[PDB]
Amino acid sequence: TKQVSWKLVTQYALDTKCEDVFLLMGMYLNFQEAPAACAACAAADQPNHFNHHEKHYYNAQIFADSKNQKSICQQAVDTVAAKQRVDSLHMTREEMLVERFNFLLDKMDLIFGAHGNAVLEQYMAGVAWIHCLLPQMDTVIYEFLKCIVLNIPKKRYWLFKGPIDSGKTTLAAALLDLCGGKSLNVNMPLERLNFELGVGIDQFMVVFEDVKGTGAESRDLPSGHGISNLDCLRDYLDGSVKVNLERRTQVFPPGIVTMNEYSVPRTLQARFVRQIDFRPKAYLRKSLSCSEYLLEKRILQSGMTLLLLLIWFRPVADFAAAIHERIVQWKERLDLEISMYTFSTMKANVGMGAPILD
Amino acid sequence: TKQVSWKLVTQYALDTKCEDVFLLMGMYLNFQEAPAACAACAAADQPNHFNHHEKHYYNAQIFADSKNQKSICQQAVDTVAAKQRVDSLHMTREEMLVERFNFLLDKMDLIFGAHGNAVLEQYMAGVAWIHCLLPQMDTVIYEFLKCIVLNIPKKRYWLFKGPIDSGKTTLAAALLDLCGGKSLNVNMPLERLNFELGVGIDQFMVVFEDVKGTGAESRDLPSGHGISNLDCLRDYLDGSVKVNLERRTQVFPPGIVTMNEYSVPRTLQARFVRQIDFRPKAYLRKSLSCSEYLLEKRILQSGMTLLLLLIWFRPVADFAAAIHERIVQWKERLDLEISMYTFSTMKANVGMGAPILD
Amino acid sequence: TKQVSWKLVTQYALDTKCEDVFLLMGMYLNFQEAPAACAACAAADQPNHFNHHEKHYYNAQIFADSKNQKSICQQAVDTVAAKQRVDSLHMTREEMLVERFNFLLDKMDLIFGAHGNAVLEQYMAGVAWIHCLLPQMDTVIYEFLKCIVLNIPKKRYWLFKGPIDSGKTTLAAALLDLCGGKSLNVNMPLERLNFELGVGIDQFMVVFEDVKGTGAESRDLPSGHGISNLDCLRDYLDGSVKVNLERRTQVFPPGIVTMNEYSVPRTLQARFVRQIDFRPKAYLRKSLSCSEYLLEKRILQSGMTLLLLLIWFRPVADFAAAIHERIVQWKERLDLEISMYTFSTMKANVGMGAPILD
Amino acid sequence: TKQVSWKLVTQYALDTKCEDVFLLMGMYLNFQEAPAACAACAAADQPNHFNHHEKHYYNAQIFADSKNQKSICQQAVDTVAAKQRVDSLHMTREEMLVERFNFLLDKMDLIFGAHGNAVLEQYMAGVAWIHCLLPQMDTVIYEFLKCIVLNIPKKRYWLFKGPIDSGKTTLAAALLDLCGGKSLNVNMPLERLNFELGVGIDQFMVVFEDVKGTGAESRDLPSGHGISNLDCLRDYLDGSVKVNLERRTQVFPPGIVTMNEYSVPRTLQARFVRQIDFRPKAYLRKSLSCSEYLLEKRILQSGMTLLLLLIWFRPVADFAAAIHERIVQWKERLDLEISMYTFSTMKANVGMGAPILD
Amino acid sequence: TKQVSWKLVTQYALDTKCEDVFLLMGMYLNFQEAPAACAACAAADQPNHFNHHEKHYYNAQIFADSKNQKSICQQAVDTVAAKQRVDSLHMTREEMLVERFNFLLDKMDLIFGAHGNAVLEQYMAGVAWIHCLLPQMDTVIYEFLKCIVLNIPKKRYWLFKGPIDSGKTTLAAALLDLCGGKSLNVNMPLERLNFELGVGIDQFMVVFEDVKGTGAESRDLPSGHGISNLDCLRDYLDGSVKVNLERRTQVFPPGIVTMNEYSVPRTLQARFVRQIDFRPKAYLRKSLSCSEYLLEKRILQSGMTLLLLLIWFRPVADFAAAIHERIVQWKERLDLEISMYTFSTMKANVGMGAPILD
Ligand SMILES: [Zn+2]
Ligand SMILES: [Zn+2]
Ligand SMILES: [Zn+2]
Ligand SMILES: [Zn+2]
Ligand SMILES: [Zn+2]
Repeated sequence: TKQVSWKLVTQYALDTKCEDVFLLMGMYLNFQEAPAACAACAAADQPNHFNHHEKHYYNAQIFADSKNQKSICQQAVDTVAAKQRVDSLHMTREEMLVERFNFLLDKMDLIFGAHGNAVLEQYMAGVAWIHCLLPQMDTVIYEFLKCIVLNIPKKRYWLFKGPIDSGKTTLAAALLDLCGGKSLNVNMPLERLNFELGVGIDQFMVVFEDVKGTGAESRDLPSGHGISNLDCLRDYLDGSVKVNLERRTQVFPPGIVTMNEYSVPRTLQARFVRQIDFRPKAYLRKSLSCSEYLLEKRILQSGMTLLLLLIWFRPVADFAAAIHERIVQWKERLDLEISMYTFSTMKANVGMGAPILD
Repeated sequence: TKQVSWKLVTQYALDTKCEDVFLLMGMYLNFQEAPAACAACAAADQPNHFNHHEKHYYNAQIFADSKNQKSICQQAVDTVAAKQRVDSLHMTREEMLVERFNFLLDKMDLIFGAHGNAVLEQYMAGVAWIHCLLPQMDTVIYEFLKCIVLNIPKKRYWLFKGPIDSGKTTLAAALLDLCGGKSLNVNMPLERLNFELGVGIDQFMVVFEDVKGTGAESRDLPSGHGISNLDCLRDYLDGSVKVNLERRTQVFPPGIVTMNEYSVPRTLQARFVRQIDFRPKAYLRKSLSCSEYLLEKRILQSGMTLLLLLIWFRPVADFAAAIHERIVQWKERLDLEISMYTFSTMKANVGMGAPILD
Repeated sequence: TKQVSWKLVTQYALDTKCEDVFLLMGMYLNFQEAPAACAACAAADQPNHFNHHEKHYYNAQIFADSKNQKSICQQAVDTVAAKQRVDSLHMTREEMLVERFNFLLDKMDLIFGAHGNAVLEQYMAGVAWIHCLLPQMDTVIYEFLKCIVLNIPKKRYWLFKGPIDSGKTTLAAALLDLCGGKSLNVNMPLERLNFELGVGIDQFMVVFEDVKGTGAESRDLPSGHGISNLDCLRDYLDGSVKVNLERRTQVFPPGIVTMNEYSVPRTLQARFVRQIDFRPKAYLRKSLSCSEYLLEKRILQSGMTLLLLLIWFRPVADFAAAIHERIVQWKERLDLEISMYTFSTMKANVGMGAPILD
Repeated sequence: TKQVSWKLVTQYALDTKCEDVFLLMGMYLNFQEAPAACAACAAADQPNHFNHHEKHYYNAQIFADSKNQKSICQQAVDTVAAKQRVDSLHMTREEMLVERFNFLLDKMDLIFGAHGNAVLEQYMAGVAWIHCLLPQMDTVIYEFLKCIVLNIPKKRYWLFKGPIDSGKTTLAAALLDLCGGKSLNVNMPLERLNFELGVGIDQFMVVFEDVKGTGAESRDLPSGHGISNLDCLRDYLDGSVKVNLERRTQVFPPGIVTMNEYSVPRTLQARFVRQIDFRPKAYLRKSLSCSEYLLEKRILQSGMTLLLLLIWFRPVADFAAAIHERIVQWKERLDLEISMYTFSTMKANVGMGAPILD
Repeated sequence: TKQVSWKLVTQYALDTKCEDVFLLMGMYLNFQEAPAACAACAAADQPNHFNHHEKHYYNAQIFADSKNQKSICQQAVDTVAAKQRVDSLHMTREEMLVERFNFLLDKMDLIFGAHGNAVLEQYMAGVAWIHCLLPQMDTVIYEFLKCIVLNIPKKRYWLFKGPIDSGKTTLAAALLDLCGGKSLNVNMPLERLNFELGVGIDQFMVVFEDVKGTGAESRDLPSGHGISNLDCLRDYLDGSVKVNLERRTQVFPPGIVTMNEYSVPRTLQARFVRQIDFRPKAYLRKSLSCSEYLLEKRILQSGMTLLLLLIWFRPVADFAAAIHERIVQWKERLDLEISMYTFSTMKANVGMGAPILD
């Protein structure tokens, strides 16, 4: 009988960075029907399907007849995790960021292309809103990227502080999506903490989202174990040494801590190289209300919006040499749809609390 | 010796959406006797049997001789879960709803057909009672379906509030059955919470049923951790970002929260785009008492009752194009059994607290 | 079909001391392309790749076609752990230290060589700062190494005591990296303690880092279970007998305990042969501020910095005979870059709180 | 292809009493190179290597080519545990002690032989110090051995009571090493107790080391659950019946309980056939300070020191017939190095707090 | 190659009632050397060896060459447990007792035979002491056996109450050994209780040994959860219905509850068909002190002592027909060693607190 090439299944998982055994199994089985009459290839809207169907057709037919499908996929997903282990030790942090940027640019080429449904002007309206959230926003994003790539001990964490609806959660989520990584919850007791801290294994950055303090009930701020927990994770935050994570011995990822207006102990404050305070701006909330596509299409939380922001404001030299050709094609695309004049009109509209797109 | 086709067992599980290894094993073994003398095929009351017996007979005989039955079924059930993973990422939410609607219509074709035991007039009496529970009920159901399909961040949860016997539990259960999904219990301590929150993996919607508050003992309302737990799951409820679920990284499903008349903190209230208050109506309870078939046949909790409601009130254009032919056949079926005149008589009977069917 | 040599995969894991199944898998797969056109071999910056690619090429190609990759790697990683078991019982502690010294010297030959990116003068500036942290620092480091190698019962633990930014954490981390071993956290309750104490299995030394006491809130020192836990581990600290560790029956490793200025009970104090008090020195902090490369390149926490310190101050006879040839080549390398005169200038610069490198 | 003899691997584990799968794997792989050029055989310092290398060479070469090494070793280690099960039920307790005595004498032949590094006069100085710890010490050791071999119900436990540095921990550790067995910690809560009590499975004796009481803080004695726990283990201590141990249904091993000067409840006191009180003796501490080799080489905690003590004081008839030939050779060895005159000088030196060896 | 007969290994486990995989493995390997030169067969002191060596020699040699020894033994031990399942449902309780009696008589034939070391007169002295513990002791033992065999609901538990050294623990242990079964500890909290209650699966009887109450500290009686736990296990004690045990759905075994002089709640008291109060008798303690062999050889806790008691007092008709031939041979053996006259002298000696044997 015919033998399935485990190596070809592995190659597909590697090309698509597949970390889910069931997702790989499902995607591979979907290559078993003739590409000539494939409606999915014809629609050309899922690159992980249409760019691989022809190369994997004959092997996928054999795979459909296999009595050992889960094992084939488990080896393929293990090889992807093995590659991630190698890269976490050999790749420079700049190459890691280039890899994430190429991933976001692939999505961008799809959603804003001939077979996509995203509206580029809507994302650019998102860029304008984000550029109004803080002064020198392109520099704030750029200085954050440099802090994450350089990963300097004791100078690797930023504190985002402010009430709800201040944009702190949105910007931290957008930054996490731009760099790739995980959001953690440290509001649990120390007993459960180590398995949550384990979520940081081989991650480029982390966000300790919505960390809570105590005795702030008189200000209507909920109680939690977060601030105390963080105050006891100086080694995780400092990144001076490798920590023993459980779920690897590695430097805990750098990142962001977001929190409401709680009292920050002197010891925990010393852990942050920077603190950005987010305050409610009526015009930002009003403009967002008038530009519902931003909320509906989850634009403000997107790393593609921050990459678009960076491509709009920064020259080709501000990007690593390996992505120069993609930045050039994207700058040409943005010039066709918006000008510095119309971009400035969008920002004036945000400032007035008016719809961003006229 | 003869070899069992694992692929054919998988196809049967896929066609029947089988997620239970033991159920698949039992159903497949029941195909091993000759279809010509099969009493189950003759009775024609179980489509998952009678539509597959002929196609699976020879393979089922070989399967009966297999020394590896559980493994064959485990691969088949894994392929179904693999397909669900693919669909959760590639299918649009409208296609997901069409899939659930075709599932309910299959059941409807069976129970109200030549080999069924359900009484269509009884279900239509259920439609009349449900249409009396709230004003513009067909619009309330339709606006809910649009909120679940659109899945807009921060505008994805409805709050059903009221005492017991007010119809809040019944309507939330009927809506969950119409969309497909799971009911969750968050009245447990936060330590056990994450495995309950895990029940939401690849689910189209969820219901946090009968969430409890504190200090309402003076109103005879029981104490529980539910309201506090929900107030700490802003990220799960908002659906602005993907959450790390344990039992996948995904947007937590949208849905409903049902609760008795507890105090709702300002922070948790902000999480709900809509709040429907359910109050006891003597006529509704009296009419239900006089129409016992509704309780006995579990009609008021059924998604088939809400689909029948939708088919009765809404034109073919209000349904996705893919189910237009099935809606037409069902509208013709309903016209034969009830008219707008007799439907209005049923509602007047509900309003009087009289039996719905004269 | 061709058969993968499990023995050759094992040999690669043994030569590289590979303890991670996924890392081994990834590294071995990276040998599958022709060495003649290998960019990684051409770059010559990863010895675990370039020194093994030619020897493992044909086997790695066969390994890429294997349906049992994880099993091959699990046996290889088990053989490495088996070797560690044999060595923990048969190797003398001096041979164990020589093994760690040869590991650090391999890294040093790489980072300061033709294909490395480290700056030797920066590390020597680190040596000068460390030599200013305590009087007779080369003797303090040397007397520590003798205490760890001799492993004398009740005379095997040193206590590092002082406030934050006093250099106690940095020096303990640098000593742990020079000897090889693990840092432990005993601030948890006794229930979780035994699995943490298990981290010490086959380890040459341990550091109980940042151990906390109670009732020091009035001095802004956080509360924890550490000091009490240690006071109940007399058998672990004394090393008079073998302890039953869970994760082996062995003598618990010797080491260091670091802590802030808490009260030390008379019983726990008796456990330490030496106590070094670390006090803040403004000039040390100022000099470090002016010499940012030390913080950025994690030089002060490095065992390579302490080995460089030892090679600078101590003659060839102070090192075991087995590494005499490597010490000689390193003394010649250091003489080319620094003199006793310029080294003394660096220390005077530290003393002034000025940049270490002029 | 050549087949590895699993039976020969098992025989090696049986001859060496190997209970560790990884240690067996490592030791067996070390037999794969030619014995003719083996440096380890030439050094003749590890009998578990040099007495087996020639017999296992060809099989070890085949073992190096095996794809199932861990399984081969797991069966070998299971056979050793199987043998221990058989012996625990069929061997008399005298034969069990002879087995332990032959194990200690094997170590003694090695460390004090041509390829050993131990100094016999140092161990004999240890014998002199131990003989000064209590009156009639050779009789105390001999009466203990008889209590452990006879294993009489309710007359099987001795209580060692005294402050720290009184020699109670040292003597209990030395007795445990002379008989073979495990030290247990019962200071934990009853919930974790049963898995600790499980450490006693197939053990010849146990030591409940440093058991703590309550309300002794006013005497600077730490609090713990030990004394209370023991007071509830009358069945374990009495050994009248078999207990259900978890980690077997067996009589819990006899042994020793060591503790500081806590109050012992009347019920727990009744459990001990003997109580030896250890008080600080300045001369013993002073002599030990002047004879540092005892501490450095862990002589006072060694069962070889107590066996040497027994061989020095007791005639050949006091030992089981099966070890008479080994006792004779050891008495001849001791006569060459010490006389009753010089032994008495050593004891006088201990009594003066002077170095034991002049 | 030669094949090991798994069926023959199973037969050996069945003949010896082997429930331990490791013990079976060890015993089977000990059949591999020639029976002609077997010292163990020559000694004739272990029937599980000498009665099976010849029948299992050739198979044991093949077993020594097996690469799957643990699996062979696991199937054999599973077959023994399978047989126990069948017997627990099909055997009458009288047949179960006959099976236990034949097991004790096998041990008796060995220890009191030509190759045994037990002294029958010592056991008969034990019989005399036990016959002095309560009036009509042969009837008390006989009425207990009838209560356990009949297993009548609500009339299946006896309560043994008294201080320590009153003989309650000894007699309950002797009765448990005569019937076969397990001793349980219910002094733990209800959370751990169900796994302890699970120890009763397929057991003929159980003893809840040394059950504790509360608020008896003023009488120097320790506190525990036992009495409260038992008061909540009415269904387990009553045996009216099957209980769901976890570690089977079965009637919980009948048995005994032993306890010190605590207050017994009215509800728990109702659970016991009989209560025997044990009070200290100075003469019994004095006689035991003068007859140390009873304590040393664990005679008073032995089911063989109670069987000997029964054989001495009761005629052949009081025993089941299936063991009549063995009772006759044992009555002839006892008549040779003791008479009714000398037995009465032994009891008079117990009554005087004198040595039992003159
Ligand atoms: Zn396609
Ligand atoms: Zn059929
Ligand atoms: Zn290469
Ligand atoms: Zn050798
Ligand atoms: Zn034999």
